[PDB]
Order: sequence, then C-alpha cells, then structure tokens
Amino acid sequence: CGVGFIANLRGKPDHTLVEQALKALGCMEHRGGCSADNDSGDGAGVMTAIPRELLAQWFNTRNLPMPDGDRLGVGMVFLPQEPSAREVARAYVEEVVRLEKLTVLGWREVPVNSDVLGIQAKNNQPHIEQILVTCPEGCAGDELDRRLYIARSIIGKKLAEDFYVCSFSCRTIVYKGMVRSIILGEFYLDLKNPGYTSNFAVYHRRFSTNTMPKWPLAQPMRLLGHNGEINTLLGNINWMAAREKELEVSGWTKAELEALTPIVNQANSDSYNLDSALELLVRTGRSPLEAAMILVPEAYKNQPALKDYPEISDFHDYYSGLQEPWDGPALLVFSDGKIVGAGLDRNGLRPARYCITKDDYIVLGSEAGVVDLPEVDIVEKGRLAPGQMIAVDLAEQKILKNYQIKQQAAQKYPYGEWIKIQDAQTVLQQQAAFGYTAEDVEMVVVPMASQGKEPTFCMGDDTPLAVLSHKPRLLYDYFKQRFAQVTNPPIDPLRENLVMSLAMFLGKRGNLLEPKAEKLRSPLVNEVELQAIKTGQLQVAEVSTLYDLDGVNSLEDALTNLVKTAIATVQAGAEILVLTDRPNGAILTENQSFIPPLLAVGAVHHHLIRAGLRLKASLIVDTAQCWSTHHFACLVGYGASAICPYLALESVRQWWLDEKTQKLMENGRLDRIDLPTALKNYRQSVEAGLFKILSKMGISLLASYHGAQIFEAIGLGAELVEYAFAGTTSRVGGLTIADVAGEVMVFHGMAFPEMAKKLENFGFVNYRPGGEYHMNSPEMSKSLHKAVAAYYDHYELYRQYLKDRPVTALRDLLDFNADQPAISLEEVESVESIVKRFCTGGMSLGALSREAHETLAIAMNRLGAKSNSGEGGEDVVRYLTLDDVDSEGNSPTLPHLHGLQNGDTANSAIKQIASGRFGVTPEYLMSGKQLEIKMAQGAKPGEGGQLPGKKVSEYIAMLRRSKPGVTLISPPPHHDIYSIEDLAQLIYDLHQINPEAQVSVKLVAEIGIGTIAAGVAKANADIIQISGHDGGTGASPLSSIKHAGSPWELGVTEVHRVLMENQLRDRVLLRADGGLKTGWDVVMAALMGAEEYGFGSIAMIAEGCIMARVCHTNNCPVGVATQQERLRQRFKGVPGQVVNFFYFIAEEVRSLLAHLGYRSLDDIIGRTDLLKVRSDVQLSKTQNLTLDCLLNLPDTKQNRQWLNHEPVHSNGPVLDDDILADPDIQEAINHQTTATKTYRLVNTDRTVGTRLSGAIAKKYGNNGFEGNITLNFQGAAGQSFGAFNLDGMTLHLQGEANDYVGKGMNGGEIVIVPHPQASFAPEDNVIIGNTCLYGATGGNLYANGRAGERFAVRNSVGKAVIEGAGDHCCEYMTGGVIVVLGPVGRNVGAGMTGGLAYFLDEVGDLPEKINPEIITLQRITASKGEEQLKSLITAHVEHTGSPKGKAILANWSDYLGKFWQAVPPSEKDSPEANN
Ligand SMILES: Cc1cc2nc3c(=O)[nH]c(=O)nc-3n(C[C@H](O)[C@H](O)[C@H](O)COP(=O)(O)O)c2cc1C
Ligand code: F3S
Repeated sequence: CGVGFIANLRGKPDHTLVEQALKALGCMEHRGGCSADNDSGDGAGVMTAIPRELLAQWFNTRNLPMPDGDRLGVGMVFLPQEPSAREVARAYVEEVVRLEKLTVLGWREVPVNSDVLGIQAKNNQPHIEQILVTCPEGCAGDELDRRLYIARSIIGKKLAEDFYVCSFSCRTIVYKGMVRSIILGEFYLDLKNPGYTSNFAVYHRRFSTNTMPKWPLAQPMRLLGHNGEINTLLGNINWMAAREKELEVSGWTKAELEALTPIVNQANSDSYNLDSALELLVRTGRSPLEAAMILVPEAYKNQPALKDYPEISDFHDYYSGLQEPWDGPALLVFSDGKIVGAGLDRNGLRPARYCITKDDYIVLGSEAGVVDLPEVDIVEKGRLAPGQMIAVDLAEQKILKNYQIKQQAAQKYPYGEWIKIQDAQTVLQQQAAFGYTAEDVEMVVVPMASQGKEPTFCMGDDTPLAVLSHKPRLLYDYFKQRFAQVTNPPIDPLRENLVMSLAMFLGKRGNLLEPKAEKLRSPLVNEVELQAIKTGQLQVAEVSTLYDLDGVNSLEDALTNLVKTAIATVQAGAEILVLTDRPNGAILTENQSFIPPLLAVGAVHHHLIRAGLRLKASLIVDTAQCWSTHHFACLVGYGASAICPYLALESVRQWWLDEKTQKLMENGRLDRIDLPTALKNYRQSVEAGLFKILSKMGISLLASYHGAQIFEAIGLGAELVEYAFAGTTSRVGGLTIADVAGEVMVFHGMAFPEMAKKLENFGFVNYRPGGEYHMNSPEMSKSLHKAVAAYYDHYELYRQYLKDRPVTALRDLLDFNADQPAISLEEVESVESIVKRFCTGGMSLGALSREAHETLAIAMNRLGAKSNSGEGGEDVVRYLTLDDVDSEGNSPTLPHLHGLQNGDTANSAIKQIASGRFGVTPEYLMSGKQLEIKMAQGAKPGEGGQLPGKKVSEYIAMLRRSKPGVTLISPPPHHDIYSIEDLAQLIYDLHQINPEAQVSVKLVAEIGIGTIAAGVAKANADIIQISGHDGGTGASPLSSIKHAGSPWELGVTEVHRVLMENQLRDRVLLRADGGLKTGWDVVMAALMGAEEYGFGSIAMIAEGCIMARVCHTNNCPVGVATQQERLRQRFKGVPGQVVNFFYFIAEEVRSLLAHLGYRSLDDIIGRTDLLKVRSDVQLSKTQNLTLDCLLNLPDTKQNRQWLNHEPVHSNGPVLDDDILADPDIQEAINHQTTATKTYRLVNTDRTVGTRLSGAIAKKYGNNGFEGNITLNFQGAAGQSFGAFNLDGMTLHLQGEANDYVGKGMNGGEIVIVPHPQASFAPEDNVIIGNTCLYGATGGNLYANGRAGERFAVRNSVGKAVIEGAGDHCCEYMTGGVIVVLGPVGRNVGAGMTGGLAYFLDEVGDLPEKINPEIITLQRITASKGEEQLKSLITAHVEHTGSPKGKAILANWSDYLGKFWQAVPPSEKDSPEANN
C-alpha cells in the first residue's frame, strides 16, 4: 500500500489539493497491485472534506436551501445494480437514517465513467449514490457524525459487496473503488470537477494478495487508511469482542452502544477492524490522535526522547494494563474533518516522509518526491521515526509528535498520580507422569539451567508428527508455531530487544472508554511470586486441574466441571484463577491424572469468553507439565496471563542438588553456579525463548501475544479445537478429548503402578535403537553412501530401513490410484530429463565445508540440474569452468576436491539473497542463473541464519566480509522487506540488476502461505519454494527444529490451490523441499503441486554425512559440516557420488510414472485425483485424519496451461535501459571512458544505476573497470537508488532519494544533495530513507542531510558521510566507516561487530542511546582516527559543500572535542582507536 495526506491551512479550499492528491496516488502505483486483468486495481481511495461547492448544483437544481457546513452531511453509498434490489437497499439506508431523527433531502447519483474500469472491476461495480441528510432538531458536527456513526453501523449489519457505506459524515467523505491508482479520477468525475475543493485529502493505494477485487475493500476506510498488517489480529479482535457487552460511556445509551452491536469481526480485514475500533474510540470522546495512541502505542520503555515528557510515559504506562497493542507494521493516516494526521506502528515498519512549506502547506506519504511543491520554498523535510505522529488541526496549526502526545499526557492525568496509588525421589515420577522424558530434562531443562540459553541443535525434525507417532507425546507437540513471511516482518529479539516486553497485567481490564484512576514483570512466576500474588489485589481460587478415577469417569467431564467451576468462581468475584495440577499440595496415583495445562487454559479462556466474563479475571497456570520454551508460549498463547512452572523449577533444584552434578561442578561442568544462578538461568532462558517466539511473528509485547493464537494445530479434531482452542486452524483434524485422555494415560501408567528409576528415553532428539523413528540415522546413511560410491546390496539395506519406517509424514497416509494402464519403462522420460527438476538446496558455504559445498555444485551441474549457494556467498574462483583437471582427477584450481572431470564447474546455479546478504555483490548476482530470496528456512521460520564463531574461519570471514573470530546471527527480517510491496521492490532490484535470471522466493509452510504466495506471484517472482518444517540446518534452536513450521504437504498444496483459484498459477513454478529422499517423495510432491524438488540432507548423506548430528559443533567427523582442516581432509565424497544418487532417485521416479501410466512428470503435477487414502494404516492415537486438504484441488486432467511459465519476468521499460542506450556501450566496451549524463528522475524511477552496474559487472566483475561514468540526476528518487553500485560509477542526486539508497553498494560513489534552490538547513533536513547501504560491500555514499532508520544496516565495507539519522544506526555492521554529522535515534549499537563509526552528538546525550551489548564509546584519541574522520568529513565537503561540513572543518578543534567514536571490540587495537 501507499498512503499519505495533504493539508492546507493557510488558504480556503481549492481544487488543486485534490488534483495533487490524485497525482500522488499515481506516484504510489508500484506500492499497489492489480487483478487477473492486470488492469483492475486492488483498490484506490481518497478522503476529503465535503465538496460543499459541488453539492451546490444538487440543491440548486432542486430549488432546495443548502444547509450549513456543519449540518449537511453526506453518505457515499455503494448499492446493488439490479433495480428492484437497489431500491430495497435505498429504502433501507433511509429507513435507518430516519430511525435517528434525521431527514433525507434526497440522493445524488454520482457521475462516473464505468468505461475506464478494468473488466473484473467493472463487472463488479456497485451502483454509487450519495445521500444528503439534515437534523431538523438542529443537530451538528459532533452530534451529527456521532449520529451518522450509529447509523452506518446499523446499515453495516447488512453489509455486502453490493451494499456498503463508504462514509457518512457532515465533515469528511470518501471516494474509492477498484481502480488502478491514476484511474481514480477517470472513474469518479467529481474528482476532476473544479467545483471540488478540500483543505485536505487522505489518499491510499491498495495492494491485495488476491485477484478478485471487492469494492468495499478499497481503502481509506471511514476514518483511516491503513498501510501495514495487524500481526496480532485474532488476539486484539477476541479482546475487543469481549469488551462489547460491557460498553459504558458519558450519557451514551445502552441501546445506542448495543447498536454498534459487533464492532469487530474475524471475517473482516485488519483494516476494517482497525478503523472500526479507532472510530469507537473517537466518537466516544477522544481525538483520532489519542485513539491511535491507545491502540498502536509507541515503544516508550527506554526512550531518551521521553526524558522531559514523563506525562506520556505514564499515559502508556497506564493504557498498557488496559489495551494491548494492535501490532505489526502500520502507517496510519486518518481524519476527523477536525484533525488530519499520520502515525507509525511502534517499530515504524512503513516509511512516512513529509514536507512543509513557508505557508505551512504539508504533505505526508509513503514516499518523498510525490506531490510537487516549489523547492525554493520548503521549510522542513522530515519523516516519522518509530512511534511518531504528526497532525494538522482546523485552527491552522501543524502538530509535531511532542505536542501531540503531551496533549493527552496533560489531561485525565492521574498518570503517575493514580499509577502509584493502584525430599524423596518422587520427583523422578511426578516428572514421569506429567510427561517429562530423559531427553526433556537432560537435553533441554539442564542446558537452560546451566548455560542460561535454550539448547542449539542441528539437522531437521526427523521424526513423525505427534499425532502420527506411536510414542507418547504432549498436547503441546501438536501445536506448531506460526511466523511472519512476506506480508510482515519478524523483528530482531536480541538486537532490538528494547522494543519488547514480557510484562503481564494481573487485574481485570476496566472500561477502555472511560479513563478512570481505578502487574507481573514476566509471565514466569517463581514460588515467591506465586504466593506474593495469592496475597495481592485479590484472592484467587485454585481450581483442581486434577480429578479422581472412576467416579468422574472422563477427561471430558473433568473438563466440563473445570469450566463450570471456573465460570462460577469468576461470577463469585474471583479475579484470578490459579489452575493448579498441584491442588492442596499433592499428586497421587488415584488423583488419577490431569487436565493438561494447555487444554485447560484454553477451555477456561474460551468458556469464560463464551460466558461474557473474560474481562473480569486474569489467569495463572500452575503446572508441573510446562518446562519447554514452546510450552510457555502455547500457554500465554491460549490465554495464560502467567505461569508457575513448579516442577520444571524443581528439576533445576533436583539437578543441581545431587552429587553427580555438584561433582562435575567441582571440575568439568561450569560450577559457576550457586542454586540462585541455575534458577535465575533457567528462567532467564525462558525469557529469551518467549522473546524469540514473539519476534518470529514480529510481535513486541507478550501483551499482544497473549490473546492471539499464534499457532497452527496439526492432528487435533474439530470439536476438540472448538472446545479448547477456538479458531485455530487444524486442517488434518485428528485427536478427540478422549483421544488425548488416553495419551496422558500412557505416561500416567509409568510413575505409579510401574517403577521410578530413570525417565524413559525415546530418541526424539537423536537416533536411538529403542526410540522414536527418524527418516535419517547413521547406519541407514552409511549404507546409502556405500551404494553410491560403487555405481546395490546397500539399497536392499537402505531401502530396508526405509521399509521398517512407521507412518511419519502426511504423504505416508496416502497411496496411488492410477487412472490408466501401467506402461513400459522405455516409454517414460529419461533419467536425464527428471534430473533437471532436481535441486540441491542452498546450504551455507559457512555451514558446510567448501569440499562438501563445491562437490554438490559440480555434481549438480553435471546432471544439468542446479545447486545452491545458501547464505554465505560464493568464492569468485568457482565462477570459472575448469581446464586444469588431470589423469588423477585433481585440479590445481581446487586442489581439495577429487574426481573432477575436465568439464566440471563448481559455480552455484542459484545464488541466495538472505537477511545478512553476506556475499551479496554485483558479480555474485551475475554469476547465478537464478536468484533466491530466502524469507525463511524450515528448521527455523521466524529467524535468521546462524553460524557460530568457531565456524567463521578466515576464509569465511573473507567471503562474508565479516570479522574472523565472530559468530554471525543474521537478522530475522530482510531489513529490506516489511511488506509485500517491499518484497516486490527486491524482486525488482534483482530483475533489474540481472534481467536474465529467474527470481525465486523461499517461503516455509504454515497456514497462510497460500495468500502470501498469491502476493509473491503478484510481486513479480519467477519461482516460489515451499519448505517444510521438516528440513535441515547446520545450527538452529532445538525448539524451532521441533515446534516451528508445518508439513510441506500443506505448504505445497495450499500455494498450488490458491495460486490456481487466483489464476496466478502460471505466473510461477513451485519448488518443494522437506525431507525428500525418494522417488516416491518426488512423485508425491508432484501430485501435490510441485514442479521442482529440493534435497538438503540426503545430498549431504550421499557425500558421506553419517548422521553425527554435530553440525553446529564444527566437529563433523566426515569433513562435511566443519571448517576444520583436519576434518575436511577426511572428506571422502566425489561429484560422481551425488550424480549417481540422483539417477537412483530419477530411475525410482520413472517406474512410478509407469505403475501410474504417464510418460512424463510434466503429466502428473497436481494430478491430485490420482491419490487416495491408504487401506493399511491405523495410528495409536486417533481413528483417522481428514485429508480433504490434500485431496481436494483444482481438477487438473485438462487445464495444464499453468505449467508454462514465461522464461523470466520483466521489470518493464526502465530509465537505466536508456542510460545504457546512448554513446555509453563505448565507455563500457572501451574500458577507460569518462562519460557524463544528466536526467530528471521521478520516484517511479527505482533502482536507478543498478542495471548499468550489472552490465559492467557481467563483463569486468566487481573491480575490472577503470572507466568512470558520472550520472547526475534531478528530482525525487524512488526505492533502491544506486543499488549495487560499482567502481568508477559515480552518482549525483540533486534533490532527494527514498529508501534503500546504496543497497548492496559495492564500489564507486553516490553523492546526494538538496536542490540548491532551498532555503533550509541541510543538517536539519531528511534527504534519504530507511535501510541505506543495506549489505554494503564497498563504495562511498555522501548525503547532505538526515537519513532514515537502519542506516548502513549490515554494512560490511562501504563508507559513508551523512548528516543525521534515525534509530538502529549501523545496525548489523561489520566493517567500513560511517560518519554522522547530526543527531541519531536509539540502538546505535546493535550487533555492530567490526568497522568504525564516528558521530558528533552535541546534545551530549549519545551514550544514553547507544546499544551497550557490544560496541564502545570513545572520544577521539588516536591521531590516525582524526585523520580518518577529517579525510571523510573533508571528502564530503569536496563532494557537496555541506554547510555543516564546512562549519566543522574551520572549527576543527572545537566540535572535535567530545564527539564519539564507536569501537567494536575487534577494532580496539587498530591505528585509529589506539595511540
Ligand atoms: C547444513 C545445512 C545448511 C543449510 N543452510 C541453509 C541456508 O544457508 N539457507 C537456507 O535457506 N537454507 C539452508 N538450509 C536448508 C536448505 O536450504 C533446505 O531448505 C533444506 O535442507 C531442506 O531440508 P532437507 O535437508 O530435509 O532436505 C540448510 C540445511 C542444512 C543441511
Ligand atoms: S549430521 Fe552434520 S555433523 Fe556431520 S555427519 Fe552430518 S554433517
């Protein structure tokens, strides 16, 4: 989406504003989307004041007296086209308008020209009429909208695609619909009528993830246009929905409030819902500015900028207990008629640039150079930093964030005023019966307790799904975590922790509406906290989560009465219910079992809701059965306001308190551990885990996580889900209440009747002869390897292991149902032809040894398939095919490989672009036939790459241009992609730099990937890849291997279907990967939708992985996942070996095509009707599972056109295309040429320079060119200006640019300068946006002004001079020099690990802002640092004239005093931070 507003304070209404607003919609076109058509828009809209002039002619013609501004009031209605029905609908608007004591003066048909609509939109166009109304009583402004508010909500109860009120106010009106941005005025002709004038305009361009536009959904709503995604929707809705019967306000009637009956609704969009909510707040007596503050609170904790504003710290301090944030990215632009303003979500995940004139004319929007003011007369150019608002008020004043927020600081105050005022070893078998296992405590609780970090581990979740395994499992194991993908970003929980909180409010929430003067640091509560609170505000009935046998026969009953107990107790005034499995202190064999803490808090939390009661109490789960990081999150997830993990906590006591342990602590295990530390660590480790899981979905506050239900259940049947966990997706639908009962019986059996010695071990984490199955295991994989090494008896073996396999994945429930005769193997397409569909999967050169990695690439290339460079860059040297191979099978060019033919090439066909952009370099991008944007990997969806430091050798450091010692945790988001349009910006960046290369986007299965993919398809991707929760890593958290992600059978299926229904399926080829290792696997993914197939772990095995599962360790015994030379030298493994493995897999495929009866894999894809559910299988835990979700897909028998994709998607005609057209291909092919060119840039010119840079790079690579092209530019520059810029490529921007300047900058220079015609302070004025120098690898950028957030985010080696910046300066920085000549936001440190930064922060306050976790703040001491500073501070002035540059240069000796140098330890001892 594109949003913005325009306001005129110092004029009376004109048409030009409207003209300007329309224009700007136009300049937002790329931030929006189209439909099957490529013609109809995902929607465009504009909010203005009532064009009271234009409506003139209406009254005139009817000889009717026009009412006062304040007393007219206008509905824009959408009505059915069919005449009888239009009148049914008209008579109703009027009927209900009549029902408040208002009169109708009639109706204006709205002149429109349907002829410009695209076909889908036209087909679908409601009939549009404005109704004019008045109050005979003499109602006006506040009372009249307030009335019209009640009114549109009533009309809303009958809302349809055909029948919808856009707006109904005496102050504001909305013209919107399903048009492409510039068409908006062609359609509605009023907007081109000069009689249309407004003091403002809120405009919005929509981007939808579908193809099928519905007019009410276009969007400025009644109050706000909203660009972003609510990422805690289901929560926020659920809480509001519970406020709804108990709404109480200032005189507002219990009948009028009941009239907004349901003000919030699951079915509607995050925007409809937000607008609606925002409305309630406003109409009930707050100003849109304040309502937005309540609902999308700033991040106030730790904010240097709040020093002298303690009022507002108390505003959110207060509201924080009442209203949890509507989280996710968001630029909110809204109007009242009375006020127009904009404000950002807390993290500021959407750009907002604004401009002010001498006349206090203001323009805000997602992009800079958009409305075309006269530069000579601009007075500010700024931007909203995270949380900030800016408004305008009818009484002629602009209103910057500080007033603003104080203005609701000032009133209702009590703020800080009222806030102030507010033994044996039974342990061994409790453990056994609450379902702990040897691995749970040894491998999970213990590490948390000893090291204070949940455990790392490696490779992927090898084992069957809770519901399909035969081993007992927890109810928790059935919930997989959901995470953010293209549609919103994860946030960085370590580097950006300062924005989160695990606070949790214990009292009942009051009236949100009525600010009356009338808390838990973390969700985790220790025996102390527990009792403290059983003192507290109120008494707190325990409810026996427990229940005795026979009598109360069933868990069903116990559930029932729990709920009833719970309901009754809350009625009886109970304000907290501690749901204990430890009721009165004990847990017996005859206290025969429990209610699982999860199934309990769920039931209470929904049944309370169903009861009207949830706002009344808040809930503590007091449980043995919770210890896991995931466990807590499932609890806070389905309702727990907090958790006392009593028996977990105990297992730290029993562990520490034990000879074995104390002994090893006396020598061995770090005995830096009094029990107070084990304990403080156990929990501190749970906190890091809740942070992590939240950020996987980009959520800041546990407060938001809490309602929401950020999981996807897999294996729970419908009634169970409805009953306990209402509105969670469970598409496979398994378990019953009894079904779950039986399972808790399985581990109740074994602590009581049985013998309590040591808890059993099911090799869940790690292959064991006794225990849970594993698709891969060391013995199985040694025989596979020996098979391939030959060219037989092993596959009998290997194939055997494969047989004794139980049910594991969902594909295992399914068999085939050929619809044709079997066929001759000789008919079937060749092995060589299947192999082209195979892919080896982008495993990081870091993670694997180069022997292992280069091998896969040679082998993949041989097969005419492709291999993939994961996220660690590729060594240039591979880019060349090999001559040097000799008789022996070695090559001087790669002396460490073996068995190389003279035809070989180790260059990766796919080159990855991942969050850290480690090797991401112009030649890099040009070296690949395809480009992969890695949104997530299967082992760890909401998270970044990890590579522990052990593994970062000098080689790797050189490749990634990061520092040798140092661990690399890449950022969870691409700082580059905060929304789908953002995705579309990067796809376009890449199409731009190397037009020839198909761009894939790699997504992980989860409910919702379908919709996301529709977007990815609209965003111009060439390939989508679905990756199951299944797949491998060489380092991830154990929790995430085990608890984040969904089966790729759901991933592939859902994408394939949604893409088909949207008619986008042809736009994209699908890859799947996730524990595929078998011809059958391949065939099943083809039936399911996939056209290409990816192999990580088996390709590894085939080269000699055993399955040590020690990948994070750097010990692979086998030379595969280590950097250690010693170990690498042990790498047996030859391209031939994997070449063979894939032929095996192909041959295996051919024969399936034969049983089946088709010649070619091309014939089978998505032929889902060929699948049936298996006769054999029955599981231990449920009768069966519904598989509608994999069986029911678009019939593919005859429509197979979708299987034809264009060869590569185009960015279309681009300014570079021309740059590269004139006497320029001489300055290139004649290697040393000076060229100059100047052009005017408008902000649809995006990624300018980039293509020329690819073009140079494709022939000279990164540094072969000693020419010099100077490109000078004029105007406002769109996204990604001067991306991937190269040496002797100089870029002049006269004006301003937007986000991503110098993204991936490699070399050369980029100078950006105001237009001289300015009478403003460059220093004090924004000239560049967020995320500049993103993965900068070289180059120098110079910028006369302030810059956005994340400046130089993962800067590896680029240098820059700018004059001010937002937050997160230097975020993940790793090298280079960054010089900033003006103030800066907070987190100035985060993860910066190498390179130098110098600031100059005269307010003296810098060190308050700086991220203290790693960097250090020096004053300049080493003369060589001054020399470094000067040289840039000078070159800046040489490149610009920078008034601020010149000032400091002639006062070199003054300002130079305190003015900080940021040193990462790692730079401590260089010539420029010592001596
Ligand atoms: C050792 C190792 C390293 C990996 N590195 C990356 C990575 O760099 N980027 C990425 O997207 N996926 C990475 N993955 C995952 C693969 O790209 C692929 O999605 C996955 O291995 C498929 O799972 P599978 O092993 O079950 O076949 C890695 C997996 C492993 C085995
Ligand atoms: S599991 Fe990993 S540590 Fe080794 S044998 Fe395989 S590469």
